[PDB]
Amino acid sequence: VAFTVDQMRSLMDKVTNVRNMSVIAHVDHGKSTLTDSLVQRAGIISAGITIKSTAISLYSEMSDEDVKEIKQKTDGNSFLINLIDSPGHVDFSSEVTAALRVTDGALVVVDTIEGVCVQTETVLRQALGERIKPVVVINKVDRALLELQVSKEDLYQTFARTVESVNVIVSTYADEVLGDVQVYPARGTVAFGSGLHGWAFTIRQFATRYAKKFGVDKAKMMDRLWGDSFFNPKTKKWTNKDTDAEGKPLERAFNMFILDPIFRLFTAIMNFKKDEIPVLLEKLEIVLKGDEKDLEGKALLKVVMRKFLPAADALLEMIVLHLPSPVTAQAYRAEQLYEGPADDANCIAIKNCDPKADLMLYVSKMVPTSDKGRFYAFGRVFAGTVKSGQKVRIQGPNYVPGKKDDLFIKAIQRVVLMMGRFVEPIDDCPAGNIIGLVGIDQFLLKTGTLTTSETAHNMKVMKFSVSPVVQVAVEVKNANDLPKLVEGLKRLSKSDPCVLTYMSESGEHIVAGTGELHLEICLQDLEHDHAGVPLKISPPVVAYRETVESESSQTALSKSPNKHNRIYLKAEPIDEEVSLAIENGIINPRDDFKARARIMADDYGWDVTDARKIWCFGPDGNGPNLVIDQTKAVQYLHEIKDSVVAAFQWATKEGPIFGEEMRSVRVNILDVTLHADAIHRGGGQIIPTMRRATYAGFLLADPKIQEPVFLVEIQCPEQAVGGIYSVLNKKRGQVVSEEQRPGTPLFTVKAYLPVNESFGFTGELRQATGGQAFPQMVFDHWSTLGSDPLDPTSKAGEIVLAARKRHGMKEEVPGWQEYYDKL
Amino acid sequence: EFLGDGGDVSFSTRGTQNWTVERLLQAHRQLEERGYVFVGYHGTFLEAAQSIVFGGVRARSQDLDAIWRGFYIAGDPALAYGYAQDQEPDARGRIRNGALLRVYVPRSSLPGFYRTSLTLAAPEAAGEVERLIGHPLPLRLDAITGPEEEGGRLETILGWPLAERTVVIPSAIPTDPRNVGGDLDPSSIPDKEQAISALPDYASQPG
Ligand SMILES: NC(=O)c1csc([C@@H]2O[C@H](COP(=O)(O)CP(=O)(O)OC[C@H]3O[C@@H](n4cnc5c(N)ncnc54)[C@H](O)[C@@H]3O)[C@@H](O)[C@H]2O)n1
Repeated sequence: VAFTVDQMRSLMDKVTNVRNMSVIAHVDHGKSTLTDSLVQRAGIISAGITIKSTAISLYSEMSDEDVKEIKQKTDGNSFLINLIDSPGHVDFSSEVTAALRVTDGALVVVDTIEGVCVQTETVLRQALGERIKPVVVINKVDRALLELQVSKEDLYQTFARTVESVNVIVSTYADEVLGDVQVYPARGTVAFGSGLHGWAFTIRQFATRYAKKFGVDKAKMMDRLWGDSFFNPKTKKWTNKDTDAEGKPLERAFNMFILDPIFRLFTAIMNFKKDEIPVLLEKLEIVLKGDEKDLEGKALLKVVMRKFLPAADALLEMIVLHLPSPVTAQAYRAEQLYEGPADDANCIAIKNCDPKADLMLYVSKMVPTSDKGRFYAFGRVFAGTVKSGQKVRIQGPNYVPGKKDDLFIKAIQRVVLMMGRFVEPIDDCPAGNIIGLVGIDQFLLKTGTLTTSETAHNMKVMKFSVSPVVQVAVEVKNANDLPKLVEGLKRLSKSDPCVLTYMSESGEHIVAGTGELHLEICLQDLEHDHAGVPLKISPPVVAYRETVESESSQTALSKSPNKHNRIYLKAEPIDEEVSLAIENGIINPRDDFKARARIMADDYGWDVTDARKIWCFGPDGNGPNLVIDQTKAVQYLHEIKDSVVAAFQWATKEGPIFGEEMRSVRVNILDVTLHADAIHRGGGQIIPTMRRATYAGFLLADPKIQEPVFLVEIQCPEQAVGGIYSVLNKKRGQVVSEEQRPGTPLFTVKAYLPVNESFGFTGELRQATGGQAFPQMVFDHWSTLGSDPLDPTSKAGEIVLAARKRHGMKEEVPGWQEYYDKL
Repeated sequence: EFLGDGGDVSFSTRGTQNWTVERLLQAHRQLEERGYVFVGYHGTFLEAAQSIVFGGVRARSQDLDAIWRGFYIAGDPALAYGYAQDQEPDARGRIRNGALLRVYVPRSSLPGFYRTSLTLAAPEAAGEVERLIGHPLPLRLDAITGPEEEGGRLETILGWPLAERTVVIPSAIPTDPRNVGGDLDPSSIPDKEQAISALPDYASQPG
């Protein structure tokens, strides 16, 4: 249905009537098909900026009698349902957690034949760890009838085992402080159906119909429609034993009043028994309409089943009647989602889903918009209310109430409703609703917390990293399409904050990602959409770093082609502390050289003298590499500065070891000799000098390379935890810590995994832990290999030689002599 | 066409495309077979190389009062090499490598190639060069070869009229994309290119 901004806002005020949920289902189990049905049923539409669909708004109204069946405070017969989108596979770990983190309820889809699959089982563990209440739906029932041609009782027994399986998981992993969260078909928390044909039902639905034909309050009617309840057709009495006095068998109420009607329609229609079909239909009061009356076979069955038991309604019913509103769930989920004090003013404001308290909005992710390469922050208001214009404290990952690091006191340009693909501006938005923000893309990479309380901690952060540690080179298979790749790449980088496209000096097109999978997906999206041209992609490669271990053996000198200009310098190490401080915005290129000097001097033991002479950082003018101007009385020096800095950007972007970036490299210009006339000290003359002097300096400062390393967190049942360690000892992994969830047998292993050792890691972890393990890895740190990158046979030199040959460079690493003055 | 055969030749920062030593040997043999002779190397930026090889050396609006105006080359690739690079950075700041070009002329112009010990800038030079070529500068259908500067390497100046009668082809000598500004490493010159690189013997006495 369509709605005005007022209706949505008004509807959004009655949080008690909102449902923040996700759909936990394997892709091959109609996750897509069932979700669609709700959209085609209760999808909300508004009465030119498009976005990547991250959530869907669903409206549902119920009878005043129904609103009473809700064992949680409500108000009104209207209900707003936020269907928060989920990943397709599980490998997307980080973003699975993301969707879950903002949901309170979860519609879990299971298969009739296959039951609960390993994957769905895992996600559920995760959902339970977030204290998400589940509601089940056994899908693909049709497959059981048409294919297996199973009996009413065999099918019933199956649902029974299936439901039994789920609850083994639910009870084993649901938090004790939640109470019995198991699903019970008799209680209307388990629907059965077919996404394909578009039908589904709940015991409570058949209980509402047979409601009076027996003179029963549906409470006891639906209680009978499941389990061991029997209605003797002869005696017309209800019994609790599967046999009558003579020992004859009695059909179960479920098989009798639910499965039988359905099974008849299938038998009648699929056997084209035209005499029966009409009679059978009128009995269940199913009226065909015109063109429908002539249908037969599946075509027909499909229409009848949809009109009989509309799938979407069965689900909407369980969603509204059993899933927790933003009010019920936050009370027991708040503490879990606040790395601050339990009693804290904000944590309490979260428990009470209080719209008057300081803002506590969660940004689960940044989503691509059509409005430039801008990204809108997607999230949930856990406390207070967000308003367009309102100025907010944007607390990123590193933030801590103590320091001011990673803070961005900015103003929210616009607040919008994430109506699937389109957005709809709204003044404010009270706690409890999923909303989108406009104008934060440049302060929040992907995740973050927005607040108003100056003493507000961040909410359970979702570790991620924008550090390109895996990259590939993309080439077009048909030279003509080249311009189509040049646009798709621009496009690609425009759709993901953590994907990177850039060009090497060799002129190659580079696509670098956060990890193997993340890169892999980007390459598909490129060749299939952003470009759609047959591309030649090189094998995945790890991003390294070139760095120095000591001060240059001796001064490095280089002179321009003129032979009229000279640069004398020395390279030396930057302490990981400083490199980190640079990488973390503490030491900043945009700072007042003086204020920044004070910081480097005081907190990092730098001569304030040197620090005030920082000429530039690099690469990209902000990297953890510096050039310090230590010259003394060099006339015209400032007239070559822009060139020096330029040379430095290139020397640091692709260093002399094997073209990899430099890191933690300090360059001190000891001296310079320039031609009196500027005509002879231009860019073409100084740039190569400096770049070469630097290479010389660097190569003389005892060279070494750093390999990127992950911090992988793994969830796994104490049983399969063995397979983790099994795989880590074959990947040079280093276990950081292993913990267990108090109640459950769910361990949580954390380790360091060399990125160049993580290829096909998940694949191997899969087999190793029976698929029960839930991997999750982020870039953690750079590790300086000990080996000599110059020695071919050494471990590093082995990396280097391969790389060099791969790049078609001269196998051997240039001596410093090659970049020094040829004297 | 004087490029020998085998697919289009282009100039890259990664190297000259479709230009192997074997091809160069062929192109060179065929150039001699049509009476042309190698006179030197010319180093420059890619766009320039492209132009020279597929359009021809063209003086293009010169300072007509410039008496040493002409196309400069060098018998020693090492000296030519020093100019095989951008002379000014692109807007972002990159100075990429250039390319070495081999310059040939119709053998019929050899009669106009003269040499001198004098260094071309020096006051005497002008008058002594004009003495050798038999007419006031600028050089026309003639060329002068002499030290780039006292004790430097020798450079050769083909007058413009003569320059436009050259035929230029790529060298198998590669520029280095990872040491732009460095000096030509002698071991990078293919032995087979050296074989076909002798210079003609230039007159020292006017005709
Ligand atoms: N480049 C060399 O190989 C070489 C050898 S010695 C030498 C030095 O060059 C100095 C003079 O330099 P300059 O810049 O004034 C020479 P000039 O100013 O004429 O340079 C012109 C540039 O235009 C380039 N170009 C692009 N297209 C064409 C074309 N179609 N035809 C001809 N040239 C083209 C030339 O290669 C050269 O790079 C001399 O004093 C000498 O010491 N250069």
